[PDB]
Amino acid sequence: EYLTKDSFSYEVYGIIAMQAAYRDYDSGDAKQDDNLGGMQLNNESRIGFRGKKQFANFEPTFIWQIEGGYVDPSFGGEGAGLGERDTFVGFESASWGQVRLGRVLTPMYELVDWPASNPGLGDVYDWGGAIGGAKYQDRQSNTIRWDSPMYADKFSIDAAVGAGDKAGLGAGDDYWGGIAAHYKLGPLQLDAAYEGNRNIEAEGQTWENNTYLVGVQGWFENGISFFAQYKYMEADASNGVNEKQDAMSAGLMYTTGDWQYKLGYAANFDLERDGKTLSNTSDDVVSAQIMYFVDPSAVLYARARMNDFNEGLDGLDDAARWTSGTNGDYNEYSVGVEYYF
Amino acid sequence: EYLTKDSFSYEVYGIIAMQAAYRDYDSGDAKQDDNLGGMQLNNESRIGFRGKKQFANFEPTFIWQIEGGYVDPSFGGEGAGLGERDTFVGFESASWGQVRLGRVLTPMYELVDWPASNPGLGDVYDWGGAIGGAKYQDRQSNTIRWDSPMYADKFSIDAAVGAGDKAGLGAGDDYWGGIAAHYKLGPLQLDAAYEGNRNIEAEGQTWENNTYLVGVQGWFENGISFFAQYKYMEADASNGVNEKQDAMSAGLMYTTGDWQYKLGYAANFDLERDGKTLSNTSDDVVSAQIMYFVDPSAVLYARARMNDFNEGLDGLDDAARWTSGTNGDYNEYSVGVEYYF
Amino acid sequence: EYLTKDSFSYEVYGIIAMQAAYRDYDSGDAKQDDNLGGMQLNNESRIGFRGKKQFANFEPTFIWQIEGGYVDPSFGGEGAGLGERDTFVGFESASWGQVRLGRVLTPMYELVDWPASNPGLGDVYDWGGAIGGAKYQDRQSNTIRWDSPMYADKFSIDAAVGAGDKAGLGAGDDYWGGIAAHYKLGPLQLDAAYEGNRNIEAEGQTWENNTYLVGVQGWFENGISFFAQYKYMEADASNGVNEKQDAMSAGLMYTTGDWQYKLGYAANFDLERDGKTLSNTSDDVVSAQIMYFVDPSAVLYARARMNDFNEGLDGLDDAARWTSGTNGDYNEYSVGVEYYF
Repeated sequence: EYLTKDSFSYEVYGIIAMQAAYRDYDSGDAKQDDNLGGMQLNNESRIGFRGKKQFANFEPTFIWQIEGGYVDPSFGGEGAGLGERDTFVGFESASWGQVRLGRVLTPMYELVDWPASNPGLGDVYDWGGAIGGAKYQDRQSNTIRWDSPMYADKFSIDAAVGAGDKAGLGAGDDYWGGIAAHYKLGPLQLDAAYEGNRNIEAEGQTWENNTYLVGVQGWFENGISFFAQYKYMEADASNGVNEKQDAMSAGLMYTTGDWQYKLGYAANFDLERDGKTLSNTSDDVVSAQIMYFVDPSAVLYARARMNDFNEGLDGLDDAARWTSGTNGDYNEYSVGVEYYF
Repeated sequence: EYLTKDSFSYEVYGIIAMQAAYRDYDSGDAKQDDNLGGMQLNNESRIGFRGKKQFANFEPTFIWQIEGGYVDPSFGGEGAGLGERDTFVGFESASWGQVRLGRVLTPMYELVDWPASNPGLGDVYDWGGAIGGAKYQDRQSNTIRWDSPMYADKFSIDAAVGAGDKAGLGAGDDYWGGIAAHYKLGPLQLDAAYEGNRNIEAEGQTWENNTYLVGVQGWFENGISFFAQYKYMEADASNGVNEKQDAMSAGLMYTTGDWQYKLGYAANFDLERDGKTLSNTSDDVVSAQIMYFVDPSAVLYARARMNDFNEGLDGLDDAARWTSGTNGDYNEYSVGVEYYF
Repeated sequence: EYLTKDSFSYEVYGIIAMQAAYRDYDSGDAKQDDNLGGMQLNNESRIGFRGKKQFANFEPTFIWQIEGGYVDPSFGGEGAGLGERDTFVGFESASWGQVRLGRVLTPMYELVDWPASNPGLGDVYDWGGAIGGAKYQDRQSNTIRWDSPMYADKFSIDAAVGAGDKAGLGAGDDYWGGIAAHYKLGPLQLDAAYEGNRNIEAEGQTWENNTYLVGVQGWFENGISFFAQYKYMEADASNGVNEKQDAMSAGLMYTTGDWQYKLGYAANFDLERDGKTLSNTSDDVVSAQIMYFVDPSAVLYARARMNDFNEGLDGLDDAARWTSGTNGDYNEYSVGVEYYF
């Protein structure tokens, strides 16, 4: 009558995550600075569910997972639903790897975010950017996504296509596709990825976007580790207009006993529209962090960082293009905790 | 202190369900056709919770359940909450069956939807219809519902009443009740059901609605199976106006080893307002489907279907009445998967 | 190979709760009376998750929990998310007690609500009130909160500070802090609590608020129990204006075998603005209830009550201040059930 792991058809998994996070804004509205600014909590804890199933008439193993969103972020109300995060189904054989339908990370985004949005670099390197149309999607519903196996312990591919933000609501024909690749090499790992976005409606124009990324990551027998990337973003409006913007992000780490120190930098460079540059569309961030390996399963950290954002641009409709900078330059000290089970 | 089934006071249950689904619209706006049209995923996976409890001072066994909504449907955003689907409490004795309070299916709806909205027929036979007021509720909050036992292996009753869509928000005095019945007979099963809806506010008129259904269902020793129904809908405005509309839905099936083939048809007939018919308020759908019994616990399927919808009508306020047809005629090929645990 | 309690890193806990609840409104719009009025179900069931963790490098035990909102209340739509209720992380040592970051009850609110909003008294004693600004927060995101241990079996402190309703969305600089205290004494328990609220934006003024509470609670060897409180609320606008309002709430109980009878009363008194009283800003409620201890884990109850609310006031902008009375005087009979696991 007792239970085993085999009694259940699902696993609960969770990621408990809290960050007390103080911000000092410097947008040059003294008022706006206090709203945005100050301390908040940022609970990005969440729960999920997943399981396998060996169907009796299909050798590829069935897989499914349903992850809840963040329960009470900062700048946010409480509560969140099941499947705001990685929710999907799929299959897996050892020979061809796996494929997932639904709501996953794009293969481009998985690198933009990790390792290269950590820590605090997201504002600039993730959704920061001044480019038109859509540089890439991130987590996206309506996606199919192949993850190849590790070919001869070195080479891996992340391939995916899916529907757009609008089209998954039947309010557009926006689509996209993307591919990434990863080459393990001694202590290195080479990352390259791509993602084209088509029929994007924005500023009263249709946009095709293309984004390319190269980067590298190292882990060394002595405790030094690092990551670095260059991202390039093109885009083209249906009225002829071209835009270009490139960025980067870099991270240096020292690890020692139960500790890890981390400096990160990232930046988008001035933006080009039709050969002419747009002065002060630069963004950058510097960041620093101490982290403590408080349990095999958890970490504490303390963190400071500084965003200096762009001084703004119009989109193609003669009206301000929203950027991770429209709220304004801010800095931010935070302590936090994270627990995996 | 190992665990058993008896260690827990709840059960997690899930229904994992994914459907890649391509649509070709033919509304005669070329633009509108692309938005709506195209492929989308349709994750209707969800999770729930439920348990019994034998209260020491009450012989009837306590029952409760909380089912999450669909996590990332088509034409929809991601995420969903606990108790968007069948959420309730109740009790049960073998002599009188069970009763449930909260959010359940109406006894009418349980038949409209099953078997007779499957497969793809829902657009027409479920929420499709041109009639005024409210034909029936479906899943409804604020409901009490009795499910009688199987009297002498043949006769069963589904009985229920509850509050309206408005009244459960304290913005109305809408109410309703409904009853169904089921008679098992050799290889057949006779279904009849009813549902009256009162004080419904709509088109600046209060409406009383009455809807009646008869149908049948057969399973044969040789692998043929089928279902058929006629649904009749009356409604009456508080300004005198009458409306009538009838429908039907039929399903033929062949099953064989691990396979099941399925043709379905359904249709609402032109609508009558005060004796005069409204030409082209007809809707129909034809649908076909192969399904494969991929595990005791799961099925794969492939499916095609064609909706031809009504060409539109006004409500009693001289302004378009919304119908499952306002977006327009479309067809749709889909593959999907479904897993129960 | 089997599982134990120690196999999991989380616990599922739930509170299943249903209340059929009929209301007869008497606002003197005959229409309004029916909308609001009538029966509804009130499912306040919900689910949560929580767990401890003994980090290898930190003696204080890690604690976390994530509680879902109410699944289908009355006057409400269905569904709710994970972490609409008490969601947090924290730590605990026996010497200093515990601390929690996130979304918790304020230390003031925990007493306002319990024991002194039960049963039905909430309308008047919880969010009822006519005072300006914000008397107190209740459940609040972005809060840190210390719960001291029980010092020498008598003395306990609940201390907390957090951000405002706006500021947790970066749309304000509202903050607050609060402290309660509890002295066990023979069969009594003395409660006192406090909560100041700062920079509250409302009626085109900034408000500082201060709210003070004293109360008492008794349990007697013979089956009688009771509670009582007096709550005092000051507030001060940034345009000079002062307001004052005091309230109370009292509860008498007899318990016997498996039964408990309960009379409750509560009331807010007329409100003072700048020394002058606002006639008929009084609110009160009387309530009665029988409850049956149907299982170690659950209760049934039946309940009647009567709210007589204020006849209305303006805020400082010459426009109606919302109160738990704007909808109007109502009474209400209800039966319900509650199950803990």
